[PDB]
Amino acid sequence: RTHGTFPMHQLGNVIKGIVDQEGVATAYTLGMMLSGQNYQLVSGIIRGYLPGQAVVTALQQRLDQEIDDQTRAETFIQHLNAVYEILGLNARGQSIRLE
Amino acid sequence: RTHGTFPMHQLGNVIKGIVDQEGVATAYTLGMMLSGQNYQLVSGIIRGYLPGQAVVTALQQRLDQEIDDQTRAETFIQHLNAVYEILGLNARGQSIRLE
Repeated sequence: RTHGTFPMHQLGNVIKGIVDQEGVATAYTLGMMLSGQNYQLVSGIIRGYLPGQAVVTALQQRLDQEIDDQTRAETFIQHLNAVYEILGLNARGQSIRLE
Repeated sequence: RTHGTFPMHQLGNVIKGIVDQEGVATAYTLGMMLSGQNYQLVSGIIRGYLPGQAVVTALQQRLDQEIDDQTRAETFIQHLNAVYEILGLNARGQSIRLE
């Protein structure tokens, strides 16, 4: 299951378009509102579109902490922004610092 | 012009899917981030997907006040939420009151 109302791809149309335009956390967010609270889908989709291994690591780190099963989702993007805090990304999934 | 990065319809795929799922102001918002700050496009697209004539009226009302040309866009969804304040809608483009 990927979509019912929003004309998503076979997985996450919203996600790609947004990762480039607004960044992963928005692509993530919109994947959440459009596809539903299907954390599995968004995390699977954006994980490949995540800035680098660090952003997914940080996000996974948040998931490792796992507040709950659904609460992962509830705070999934909050955790992605937390990611931005961890590694130094901005809202656009871009790095504001140089490594 | 409707889209370049995000696989939008011939006008606003994001917009329909979202109006049902998250509401016009989000559909509006996402149309703004994905399609660009093309207020013309989002206003034209969502106008048909706006809850009722009242929500579009209120939004148009905001546009009537027009802070600037681009600033309409800048605050377009803020104005849509303002719409929600005008007529009694919630964030989902739904009416929280009965007429």
